[PDB]
This record gives sequence, structure tokens and C-alpha cells, in this order.
Amino acid sequence: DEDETTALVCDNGSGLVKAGFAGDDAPRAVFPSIVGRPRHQGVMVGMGQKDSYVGDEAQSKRGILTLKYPIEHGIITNWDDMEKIWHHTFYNELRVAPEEHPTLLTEAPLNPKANREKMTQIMFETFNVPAMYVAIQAVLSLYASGRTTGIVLDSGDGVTHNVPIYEGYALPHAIMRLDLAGRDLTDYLMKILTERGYSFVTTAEREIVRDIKEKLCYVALDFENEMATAASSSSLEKSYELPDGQVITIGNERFRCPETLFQPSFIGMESAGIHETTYNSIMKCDIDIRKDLYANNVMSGGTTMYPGIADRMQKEITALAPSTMKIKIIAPPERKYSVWIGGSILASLSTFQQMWITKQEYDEAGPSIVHR
Amino acid sequence: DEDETTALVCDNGSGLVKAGFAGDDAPRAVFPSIVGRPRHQGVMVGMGQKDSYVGDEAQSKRGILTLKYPIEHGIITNWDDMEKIWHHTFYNELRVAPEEHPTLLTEAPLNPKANREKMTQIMFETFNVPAMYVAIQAVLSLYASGRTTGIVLDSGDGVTHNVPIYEGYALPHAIMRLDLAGRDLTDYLMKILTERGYSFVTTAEREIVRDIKEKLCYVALDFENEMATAASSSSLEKSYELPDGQVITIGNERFRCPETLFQPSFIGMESAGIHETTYNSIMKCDIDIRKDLYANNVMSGGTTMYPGIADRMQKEITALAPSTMKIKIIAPPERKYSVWIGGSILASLSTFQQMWITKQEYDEAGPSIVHR
Amino acid sequence: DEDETTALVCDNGSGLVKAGFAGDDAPRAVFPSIVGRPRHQGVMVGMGQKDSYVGDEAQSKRGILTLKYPIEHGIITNWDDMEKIWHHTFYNELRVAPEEHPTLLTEAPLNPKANREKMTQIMFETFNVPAMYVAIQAVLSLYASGRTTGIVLDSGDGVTHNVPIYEGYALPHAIMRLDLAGRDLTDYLMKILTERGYSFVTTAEREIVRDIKEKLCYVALDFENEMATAASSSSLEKSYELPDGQVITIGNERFRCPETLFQPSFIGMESAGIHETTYNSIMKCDIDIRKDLYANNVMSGGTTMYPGIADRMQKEITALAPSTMKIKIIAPPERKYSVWIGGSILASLSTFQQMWITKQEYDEAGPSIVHR
Amino acid sequence: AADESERGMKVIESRAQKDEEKMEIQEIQLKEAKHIAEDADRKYEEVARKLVIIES
Amino acid sequence: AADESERGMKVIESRAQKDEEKMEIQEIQLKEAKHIAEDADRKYEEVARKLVIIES
Repeated sequence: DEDETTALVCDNGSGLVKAGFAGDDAPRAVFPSIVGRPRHQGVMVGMGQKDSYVGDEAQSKRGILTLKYPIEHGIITNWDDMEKIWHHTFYNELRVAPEEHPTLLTEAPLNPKANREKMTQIMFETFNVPAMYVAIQAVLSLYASGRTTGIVLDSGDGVTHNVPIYEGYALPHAIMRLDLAGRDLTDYLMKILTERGYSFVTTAEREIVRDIKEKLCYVALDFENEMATAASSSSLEKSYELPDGQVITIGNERFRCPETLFQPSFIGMESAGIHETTYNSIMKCDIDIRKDLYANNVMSGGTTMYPGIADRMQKEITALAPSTMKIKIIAPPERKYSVWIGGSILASLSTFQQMWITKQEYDEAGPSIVHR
Repeated sequence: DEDETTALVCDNGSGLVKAGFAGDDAPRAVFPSIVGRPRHQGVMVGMGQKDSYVGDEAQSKRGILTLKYPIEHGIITNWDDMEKIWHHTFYNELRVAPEEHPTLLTEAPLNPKANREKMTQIMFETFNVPAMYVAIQAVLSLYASGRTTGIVLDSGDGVTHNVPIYEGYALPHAIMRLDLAGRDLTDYLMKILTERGYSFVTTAEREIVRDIKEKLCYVALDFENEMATAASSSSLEKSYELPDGQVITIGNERFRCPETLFQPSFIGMESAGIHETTYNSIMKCDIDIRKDLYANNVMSGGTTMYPGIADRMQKEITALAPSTMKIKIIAPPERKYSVWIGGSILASLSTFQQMWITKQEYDEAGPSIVHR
Repeated sequence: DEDETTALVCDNGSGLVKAGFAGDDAPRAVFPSIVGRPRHQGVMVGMGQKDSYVGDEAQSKRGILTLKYPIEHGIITNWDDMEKIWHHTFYNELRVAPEEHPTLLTEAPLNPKANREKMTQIMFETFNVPAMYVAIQAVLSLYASGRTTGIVLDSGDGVTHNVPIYEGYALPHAIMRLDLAGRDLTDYLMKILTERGYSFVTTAEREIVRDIKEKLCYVALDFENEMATAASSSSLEKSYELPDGQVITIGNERFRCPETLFQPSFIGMESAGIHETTYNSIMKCDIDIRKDLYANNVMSGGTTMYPGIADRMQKEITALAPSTMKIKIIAPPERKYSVWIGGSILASLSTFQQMWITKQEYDEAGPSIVHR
Repeated sequence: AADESERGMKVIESRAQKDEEKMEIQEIQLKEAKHIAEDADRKYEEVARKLVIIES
Repeated sequence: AADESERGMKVIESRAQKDEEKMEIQEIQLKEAKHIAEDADRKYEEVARKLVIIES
């Protein structure tokens, strides 16, 4: 129990932090990855002067603060502001004292060696956690779907990745990163919806375009004869009621937004798209392992939640793969937390105890110890 | 000559229409983009009952009419009232019959496909012009400064834009629109001038604040130590004599008004300003084309006429751009008509004849034909 | 003179074409081996609609065209697009009419019999050249270094080869091909340089990583205690100034890039490396000829130009070869054109006239004639 | 051969710096001279138009 | 070391020529711009003096 209860799992994202206790089924804490700094001197009624704001209080009060994102494209870019988000996570969100909890953290696919050593330096030397561990994100997603070999298409708020994993070892030279994700996708909907003849003028109009994207957006299979369908004008249309009455209608654009993930050309991106990239990762791997990867395309991440994403991907890679092959696109329902759940499982596991980096290992080996 | 003489160029703005014959050096007709509708029944001496008023007669008689602006932020918002401004342009202002003149029109940067088809529907089907053509405004401004690749900062009465153009094709995904222009700017001067201890009480006081803005306003470089200069009180001050004697003095505010274009925060705008936006457009474009855009910042529009606008912009983007770069801010003297002049050149050109959309093309292809 | 002046030498590569007149000291024409096909309909100012683009106009205009490489790994893969590059070479680059010039062409090491017959079919039947000849590339490189027996390590843009040659006959069963060359090498530098904490974001950032590789990259001897040296941080570092000011520094990676040629494991390649492969070629040859090959390791190709390549290879094979042996690594300065120069010499030669395949031979013997 | 070519390099690099500085100081003196030429040539067309209207 | 220092010499000598040409073309464009700025600054001191007398 000492640490059975006690292991923490913190998944640091570009848009959201997911956090909680190893053992739980889902994150106890989910909140924006921002750190707000007040543009002016003054106070809220009853509070003192605050130097900084994090998560939702930074979002809610955004009009008087300069908002900053510590993690650009999955990599920690500002370490002063990240230690601020961690502090908030332990002390306010989970309300635990960190110096008696083992902490499993996550990093990104080709996270620079030096960063994995730096967050270890900050975990052990400024938070004084007993022990910690850094798992790679795609690797926890895979594992949370039971398996050990597969290829994960991972897509969240600032990055998309393909991480081919074989008997647990993520394959460095076959990993692909595509910098277009849910953030890019909300801003494109924004324009095709103002372009539908609308105005997201106040900040209460801006924010909810993102809630339109999440609730009403679709990834149609045969996106071709779906536009064609749009035109005959079926009961395909969908009206959403705004903060007030102002019933906005979205028929068609509803799927023009996730067609951006297959066609980056919709947004002036010259890069290849999700399905081709799944494939290219795969023809960059060893030959003998390619049947395995093909029957185990695990999807994780908030942006892979658009319904019919899996069917489109299913047919997208069948038709690029040699017919002798078995294609299989696994997309679980909890996928917006796969990464986290894979960490919860792993860290609550009976056999993981012997991989925890302890302060004994650290004080004796330097940050190098956990770096592997 | 048939049409060498005969091509018309009509530039539709948010505040002004500029019109005339391809060939001329400047617009034959310039007038407000209003359509007045009388609030009461009655007549002027010697005239009949008039249902409507357009341009200057609507401005002059504004006290008995409800004034309406057909073009909101560069886009045509009311098509009944726009066909009224066109009618006025052909028949009264240029006094031509439209059915024997080719007409080059202009549209805005990301003008909805459907509008370009609608004004074509109205040009050919209600005015019966022989042929017409719709050019994008920034694109005519660039071309009138000789070149084909550059980025235009275009700023008039209701909109500001940045339109990066490469070998003639305006780059859709890199275009930025900032809804703060000369209209916003006259109303801010208004307040900093009443705030100087004044009153623009009657309508003959209101209108002339705009003539103060045009004649006496400046964009200082080092707007910082220009306020500082204001305080030591040099012979920086400037008194204007009103419709009557009432000599009003404007020392300082003179430049506090165009500092609004770099600092939108002066007016409760949270958007970025002109120079940052020039830049952001540029780091949204292909990499290999960014040296070109930087050495070709062409300025056009009534609001970019404030003296010292170019020097401030020069230094504003040098200091944001990588030092390996050449910055070059072209601001010609005729810039309040760049757009129009670019159309005059192009439409009087020897090679343009083969791009005119003719009634033959239209009656045979539908509005789609000119839409491109 | 008839043909003393008149012989053409065209060396077709995976990345570059080298072309010119037999007699000259270096290629009159060097340009990319691409054929661009426009993604959209439209024109450049003053030109007509172009169906296709080749060489540098395809590279310069790459944003609106789909680029294609006719020669994959030294072998011609698309014959429609190759006839396009040849056409460009004769008519635009060298501006000659082909029907009065003998043409010496080059092919790759184990070029399929059928290809040598096909380019002969296209040379004689669609270009109508008087006579032609196909030399093997390593064989021209050797010969340009004076000799007739030696082993060439040939390395360009898409392939590396080892071609043991004895009294002029390249030895089929001892030839080795390693598909990792300068193209692979620019993309690896790219990643170790973004991994140094950088961004080659626009296309003007992408292209110049290749100019960094060419100018600043090194092949260190004792690559072991060169990394060790990197750490003590000597004045080994080297900063390059980008298209703009943005001074990028490259200390160390500078040599980590050509260490890829000895260690393919740096790039997820399981194949053996350059030096081992030199050697294996050699223990696949007759016994009595192995002292000859060892004292005549001739290097040719753009990717063998990295300084200190020869010293590393010198010591790489001394220490694998029996000590009774003399090792000798010849690397001339003009080596990026060895192949071409060997062709220029040979084809301008007094004795070569009797090996030219003439239209008389062809019209009478079929493509078989030149195939040998 | 190397020592003579290093010395010449050093001298032409020093001349190149010395002239690059002169260009930048003229190029800047000129954005100034051209800008004062243009602020001058506007003030006039306002004063000469103001003259033709108060003469009329 | 000699070949790299010869190549660098060649490139900095080429840049030094390329910039020396740019200076000369600006330096000349300027005797022109300054002279038109002065031919301008005399005739509106004349036209504004002519204005103040016909306004008076």
C-alpha cells in the first residue's frame, strides 16, 4: 500500500495535463497546460496579489494575464513555467505532498536525452519525490490496449505521431511526427464556420467553436460522396444552440474539419496525412515485423476521437498495404486517456516496483540513471 | 479603342468608391459608399419625391435619411443597396451607359466564392455589361508598384489586410485581416480631442475631426520619446482653424491616433498590430519565399498615408526579422488609389483582353465561369 | 574535328546530371535530375502554359509542381521522364542538335541488360544521334585516375558501390551496392541539427542543411576520441550564417554525419559500412588479384568528398587487410566529376573511334549490338 | 601556399568589413534623405494647393 | 586547411566585390535624392512666401 495507493501518474500534454493515482480508471485531474501572468497590478475581491495563475484559473481570467504554453508540440520548452504546472498538480489539484509519493511521468516520442535528465533533476531535487519513472507516451497507450507490438497513431492538442513499438521498444528510426493536431483543427473549423456566414466575435463565441468540433464533428468514410450528399441536402445538417439562443447550423463543415487530418492541403500544409504517414512508418521498419504492425494500429489521443476515424483509416491503409496483409485499426472508447490509463496499470503493477528510479539511485548515479 | 477607351474600373470600398476609365491616372469618381433612405415624406424645392440617395447627396442630406453602408469590412453585405451604388456610378458619376463598356471590378482578400458569382450575376444580368472581371485588391496594389511578389499591407476605411502574393497568386492561408482602420481611427481621435478639453457638438464639428486626422496626423518613429518630447513642449503643437474662427490646438494627440495602428490596446482591441501582423503573415508562408516578401512590403490604402508610417514599419519589422534579411517597405505617394491604378493599368493592357469574362462565356457557363 | 569536338558526355545520376563536350576538363552542365509536373492550371507572367519542368526550374518552382526522380538508385525507373531530362540536356543545357553529335552515356554497375538496350533504342530512335556508347560508371572513374585495375568506391546521391575492375573488365560477382548515400546523409544531418535544438521550418531552411553538410562536414579519423574532444570543447565548433542573420552553430555533428557512412547503425541500417564493404568485395575476388585491388582503392562521387575520408579509409582497411599487404586509397580533388572526366578522356581519345555504336550497326543489328 | 592565401584572405575580409560598414551608413543616411525629400514634397502640394485656392 | 582557406578567401572576396558595387550604386542614388530634396526645399519656401503674401 506504501506505494500501491501512493503512485502518481502525470501525463503532461500540449493542451491538457491528465493526473491522478495509479490504480484509478481515469485521471483525477484534467486541466489546461497554461500559466498566466497578470498584465496589470490589482486584485480579486478577497484575494491577495497573485503572481501567477495555472490551468483553469488562467483560462478563466485570460483577459488580464499573458497566457503561456510550457509544452510546445509535446516537448517542454519552458522549465520555469513547467515546474509551476507540476506544483499546481501536486499541491492543489491532487492535494498530495509529493515527498511521499512515487511519480510516473510521461515524455514524448523523440524527447531529447537532456530533457528526461532535466525533469528528473526537478522531480528529485526541487519536489523531493521518493522515486519516479518516465514512460514514452505511445508506449503506454499500446500497453493499455493489452499489447506489446503494434504501431500507435497518437494525436492530441499540438502533435501527431506514429510510434512503431516491438516487444516494448519504441523504434526510433521509424517514428513520424506531424505538427497538425486538435488545436490546428479548431482554428480551421473556426474559419469554415465564419466562412459559412458567421461571427465568433466575443471570447464566449471563440471558446465554444471547440465544443462544436468535439460534439458535432465527424470523419466520414468516402468524404468524396459526402460533399455530394451535402448538396442534395439531406437531413445531414446539425444545429447547435450557442451560450444564448443564437442557433447556429452546421451541416456540411462538420466533416470538412477532420478531412483536414487526411488532407493537410486544406490548411496550407504540404506534409503527408495521417494514413500515409501510418504506412510510411511501416515501410521504414523491418520486413518481418510489418505484418504485426499492420494488424495492430492502436489509436490514442483527443483528436482521434472524431467518429468514423477508424473506418476511414481502415480503408485508407487496406488500400495502400499489399493484399496478402491483415489490416486492424484498434480505437478504444477511453482513448482520450489511453496514455494515462497505460501508466496507471503499469505503475500499479506488481512487477514495476523494480524499475522505479529511487533517490538512492539518483543521489548516487546523477540524472543519467533514469535517462537509460 | 472599342474597349481601349471603354474599360471601366470600379473599386468598391467600405468608405469610398473609386471609379473611372482604364487608361486614366487616377479615379474620375470618388464618393461615399452610402445609400440614404428618407426618414420623412417631403421634397426639396424643385425636385420630386426621391426614394433614395447615394454618395454625397446622402451625406449632405443625412439629417432626414437613414444612412446605410452596403460593404461591411470590405465584403458586400446588402446587395439591394450595392446595385444602387453601382447604378449611381455608371449613370450619374461616369454618365456612361454600361451595356457597351467592359467593367473591371475589385473584391476583397478572402471574398466568399458565392459573392464573386453574385456580383457577376448582377453585372451581366441586371446591368448587361459586355464583359467584366473581378481582381483582388492587394493584388492590384502590388502590380501597380510594378511587381508580382511581395506582401501588401492594405488599410482603408473598414478593414486592414496583409496579402502575401507570389508570382501573382495571393496566398490564401497566409492572409490576415485586422478589423481596425481609418473609421475606427477618426473616432478615437475624436475622443482624445474632446478629452483634450473640447466639443464636437454639431455635425459641422463631427465631420471635420476626420479632416484634422488626414491633414495633421503623424506616425512617429520612437513614439516613446515623442510623448517625452511633447512634455518639454517644443514647437511640436499644431492649431487648425475650424469652419469658423474657433482655433483648435492639437499638439501631442496628433500621433497618439496612428500609434493606435501599432497598439490596438489604445482602443480596447486585444488583436496584434500592423507590424506584428506583417510579420506573422510572413512566418506563415513558405521559407524559401520569405526573403522576397521581406524586401517587398508594399503599402496601400487611405489609412497608410499618415507620414512616417513607412519608417516606423521599416524599423518595426527589421527588429523582428532575422538580421540576415533585407527589409524593404515600399509606400508610394498615390497609395490611396494603388488598387485603382493597378486596375487601370491591367485593364488597359494589351494582354488582358483574353481574360475578360464575356456574356458569351457567361450565358454559356453560368456565374461559375468568372469565379475561377 | 567532325566528332573530335562533337562527342558529348552525359553522366546520368540519381541527384545530378553532368554533361558537356568530350575534350572539356569538367561538365558544361550540372543540374538536378527532376521533372516537375504542375499541380494547378496557370502561368508565369509572360510565359505560356508549361506541361513540365526539368532541372533547376523544377527545383525553383517546387511548390506548384509534383517533383519526380527518373533514376532510383542509379537505375532508370521512368523512361518517359528520362527522355524528358535528355531532351533538356541536349536542347536547352548544351543547346546542340543531337543528330550530328556522337553521345557517350553512362550506366550503373549491374544495370539490367534490357535498360542498356532501351536507352540505345531511345538514343538512336527518338534522338537520332549518329553514334553512341554506354560506359560503366566506376570504370570511367578508374580510368580517369590513369589506371585499369583497381577497386572503385563510388558514392553519390542515391547509391554507393564497390566495383573491382581488372584490366578494364568490371567484375560482376564482386560488386557491392549499399543504398545509403548523400541524400540519406543530408536527412540525417537535418535531424541531428534539429536535435541540437533547431528548426528548419521553411523551404529556405530545408535546402541549406545540404549546403551545411557540403561546406562544414568532416570525416574524422578516430571518431572515438573526437566525440571525447567535443566534450572538453575546444575551438572545434563551427557557426554558419543562414539566408538571413540567424547564425547557427554546429560543433560536433559536423562529423557525426559522415560517421554514418562507417556506421549505418546511426540510421537504422543493418547493412555493413563502406570500409568493410571495400574489403568484402576484395575477399570475393581472385586471390592473385587482391594485392592489386588493395593498392588501388580509387574513390569517386560527391559523397566521398568529406575531408579525411581517405585517411579514415586508409586506416580502416589496413587494419582488416593481412599486414603483408600494401593499402592505397586514391581520392583525387576533382572526384565529384571522375566519372565524367573519364568519359571525356576516353571519348576524345584517338583509339575510341572504333568502339562507337553507329546507326549503321544499329539499323542492322538491333539494340543487341551495343548491349555487348 | 597556405600561409600566403590565409594572409590575403585576412586582408580582403578586413576590406569587405570596412566597405560593408560604409554602405550601411550611406543606406541609412538615405532612407533619411529620401524620407525628408518626401515629407518636403508633400507639405508643398498642400501649401501650393492652399495657394491656388486662396488666390482663387 | 589550405583548400578551405582558399575557398573562404574566394567567397569573402566575391562578397566584398558584391557589396562594394551596392555602396557605389546607393552613394550615387543619393547625390541624386539629396539634390532633388534641395531643388524641392527652395520652391514652396518661395510658394509659401507667395502664399502668405496673397493670404495677407
